[PDB]
Amino acid sequence: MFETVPVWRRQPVRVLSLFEDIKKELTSLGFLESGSDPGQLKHVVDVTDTVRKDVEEWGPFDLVYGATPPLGHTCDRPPSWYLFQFHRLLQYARPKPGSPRPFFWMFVDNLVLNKEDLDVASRFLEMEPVTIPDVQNAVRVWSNIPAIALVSEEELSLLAQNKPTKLVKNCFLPLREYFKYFS
Amino acid sequence: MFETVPVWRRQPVRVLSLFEDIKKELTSLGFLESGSDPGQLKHVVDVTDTVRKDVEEWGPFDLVYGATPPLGHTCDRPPSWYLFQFHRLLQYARPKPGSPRPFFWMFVDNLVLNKEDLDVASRFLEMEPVTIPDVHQNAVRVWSNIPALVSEEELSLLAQNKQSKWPTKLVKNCFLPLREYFKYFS
Amino acid sequence: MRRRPIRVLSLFDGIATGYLVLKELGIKVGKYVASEVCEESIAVGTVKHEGNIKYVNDVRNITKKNIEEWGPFDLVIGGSPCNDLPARKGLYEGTGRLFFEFYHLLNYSRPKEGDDRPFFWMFENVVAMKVGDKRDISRFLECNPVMIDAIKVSAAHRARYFWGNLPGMNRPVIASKNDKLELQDCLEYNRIAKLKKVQTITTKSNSIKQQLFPVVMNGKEDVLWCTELERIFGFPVHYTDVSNMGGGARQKLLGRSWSVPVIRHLFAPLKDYFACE
Amino acid sequence: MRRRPIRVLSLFDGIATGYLVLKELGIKVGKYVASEVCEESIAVGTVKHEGNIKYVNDVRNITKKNIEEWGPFDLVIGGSPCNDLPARKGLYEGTGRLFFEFYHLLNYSRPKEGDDRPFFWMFENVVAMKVGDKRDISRFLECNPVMIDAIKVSAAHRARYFWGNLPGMNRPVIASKNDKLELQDCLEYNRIAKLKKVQTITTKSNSIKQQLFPVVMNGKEDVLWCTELERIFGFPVHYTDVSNMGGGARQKLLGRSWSVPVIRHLFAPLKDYFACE
Ligand SMILES: Nc1ncnc2c1ncn2[C@@H]1O[C@H](CSCC[C@H](N)C(=O)O)[C@@H](O)[C@H]1O
Ligand SMILES: Nc1ncnc2c1ncn2[C@@H]1O[C@H](CSCC[C@H](N)C(=O)O)[C@@H](O)[C@H]1O
Repeated sequence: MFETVPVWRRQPVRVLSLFEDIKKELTSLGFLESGSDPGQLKHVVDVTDTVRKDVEEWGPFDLVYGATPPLGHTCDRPPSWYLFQFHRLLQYARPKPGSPRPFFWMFVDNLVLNKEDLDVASRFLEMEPVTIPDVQNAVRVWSNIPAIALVSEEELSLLAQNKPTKLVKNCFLPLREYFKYFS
Repeated sequence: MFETVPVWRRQPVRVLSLFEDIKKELTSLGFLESGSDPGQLKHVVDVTDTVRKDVEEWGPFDLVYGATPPLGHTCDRPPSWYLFQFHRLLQYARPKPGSPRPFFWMFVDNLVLNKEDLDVASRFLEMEPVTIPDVHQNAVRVWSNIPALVSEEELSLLAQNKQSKWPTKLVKNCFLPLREYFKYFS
Repeated sequence: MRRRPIRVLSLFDGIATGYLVLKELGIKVGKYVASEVCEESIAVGTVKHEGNIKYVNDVRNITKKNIEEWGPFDLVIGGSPCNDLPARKGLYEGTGRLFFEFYHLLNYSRPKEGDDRPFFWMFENVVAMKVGDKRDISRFLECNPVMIDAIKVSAAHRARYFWGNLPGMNRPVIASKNDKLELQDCLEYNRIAKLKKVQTITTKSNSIKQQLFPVVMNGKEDVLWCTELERIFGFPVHYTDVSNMGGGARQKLLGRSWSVPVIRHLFAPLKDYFACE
Repeated sequence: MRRRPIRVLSLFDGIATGYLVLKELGIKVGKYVASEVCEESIAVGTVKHEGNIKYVNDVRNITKKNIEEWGPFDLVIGGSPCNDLPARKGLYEGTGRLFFEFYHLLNYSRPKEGDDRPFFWMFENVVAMKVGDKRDISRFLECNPVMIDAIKVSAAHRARYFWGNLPGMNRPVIASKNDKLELQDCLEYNRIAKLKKVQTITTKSNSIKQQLFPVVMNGKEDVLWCTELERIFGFPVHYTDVSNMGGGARQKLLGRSWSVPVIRHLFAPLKDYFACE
């Protein structure tokens, strides 16, 4: 658990958004600033050929974000590929142990992972997910960000049979105590 | 194989007849006489507890005879028991190698032995049998060292039919070449 | 005056227990003629003894001239099949009638009168047997059997009758320093024996469970293993690891085999009549 | 300062080829933690190594704290299943996705930046594999594989990819004086090898016949035997004579095992980093 930083020492956050982009979506909370085209968000999709030196040259970073594709888009890649590549690039992006500083990660899932995929993700990310609903859409979130109701699983199960950054931005709130608040 | 003996030196034969007796049957050819206390023929049917020293105490023998029961007789003993016991007592009755004297043996079968029993008997007796038939029907198989055309299907169907006694008539003439070796009573 | 290697005729040789015993005793073996029809047993003998065993086939195809040519023989051992000695066909039908073949060949291998050269013979059978069959076997072999149970030298019950003229067949059976006398000495690592001795092991798999499974491994019941049966019967481990045989085939071969320490007890006096290493 | 015994974490350990190679090289093994599911393989390892192997069952139930307390580890070896790398599910579905677990645990066993202690690792897979899968494996392991075929040191084709940081993984493979290089060297007595090398032996029984049966015995064609496969792969004879396993089960175990001489070649430089005997 990290200590909170005084407001005058807070800095412009640097974020690594894998797969899904939240650029303007994250500006909507004040973490990025409009005008800086050489901004503080790096976005990549085809991470198959990205080496650790690639991530190190794009860094440093303070947040690493990964997301599954939206539910309904027939995936060209298997659902677990996103989780595994997120884990790889996250370990590439973690700070060295001899320089501890605030560092956060988040992987969100749009109900594309099944039970075994959920278990693999919970094993690699070392925590059980947290579900966020909508009264209908929902997401799962693994993150080391300290989050602030009650839904059963069959609702999600039957909702998936039928055929979303609104539920994600609320998780980014407790990060304000660590970085600048633009706008 | 032996040499024929001059007629004045021929002796009263001594025979060992197992299972089936040929005593009165063998007197008819002159090998035995009515007035004999030992009778020269030793007959015994149950040989299960016969030891070698028993056969030795029964005097030397010159012929050993064994026969299967008649065909129309329900066998209480297995058919091969007679063959094996005959072989055993015959080896008991053979003279020692240091005394080469005339000695003969004969085993006859009344079609009680099947094919595997026939092969076992031919293996132990070191020769293939010979079949003696009866025209107007019976038959016998013979293994013997005495220097004495019908197909097998005839005997097969005959044996299957003849279930529902012992023909010494067919074996009698086999003992003829033994006349040149022993006395011929009147 | 000086002895020579022993020449052996083994009828119903099985997995060549006789040759193994003679070699383990240090006796030089000049010839070992084995009659056996099971291809798995022949393979076991061939591989484990590197072709030192002249294999002939069915015992009933051995001729008098065969005994004359392959001979002379110093030892004549035999172990008749015991599956016919509920549908038992006795000594005179089925495979029991193979016994006489032994008898037959035995008298073919016996030296003549005056040929006072050393000649030993032995025939093994099971105790579970009609007393009439035992009577007739004693009749044909002209002697009476000694009963020996393998439990005094091995970790299993195996009472068998032995006819023969071997020296000291009636002497008391004493165990050796290396005899694995209890089941625990015959098991592999991480396996515990419920008992100290096991019941008579036959070819069928229902004679392992005592029907309680004999072994405990990781707290679970388990049957014996091939190497474990090999140790129980006194054979070297992996003796039947031949011909892609599983547990069933190797158990079938070992369940009718001889107890190696028993045959060693019976064959030990032969060291004073033939050449040794 | 002083050489200490090596501590090994083996994932998808199989029949403990790694422990066998380390012991045969003379290296002292202080701890050997093995993750393995197949009960027959665990039985083979347990019996053949007398409980020196700490088995921890499924790889996916190993926790970060497990790596912390079972450790520290000097060597981390792994051999993922290759039945998914026609119904193949690739690297990401089926049992290919187990590879990442290795990767995962590997990063858990690596020493920190400040820790400069010796730490070696190795991962094996099959060459027959999607080039994209090979790409992703090289990505996650941050290195490229060496390709080694067992044919240069054994009597069989077995081309496998090896990722790792062992010393001299790319050095040339030279055969030893004891390497049975031809099929005839691996056969039992009275058996003749039709060929000098055999095709890649997988788990199925259709990879023995070359489909011409590899062996001739008594003039008849015949497949290979368990001890023959053991000699082909470099294992000691009767290494898989465990748990009443027949030819099929032992062939299944040996067809996915490592080639012992190849692993010896890879592990030989480790003698200059840990205590030996
Ligand atoms: N007709 C026959 N001719 C030769 N061998 C035979 C036979 N019938 C059965 N056998 C063999 O005789 C064996 C008897 S089991 C006894 C084997 C041996 N005494 C041992 O201790 O290992 C069987 O394995 C069987 O294969
Ligand atoms: N989920 C899992 N967890 C642990 N082991 C597993 C596993 N899935 C498969 N395995 C084991 O991994 C092995 C891969 S075959 C390779 C075995 C080993 N490399 C050797 O050389 O012998 C298989 O034998 C299988 O039993």
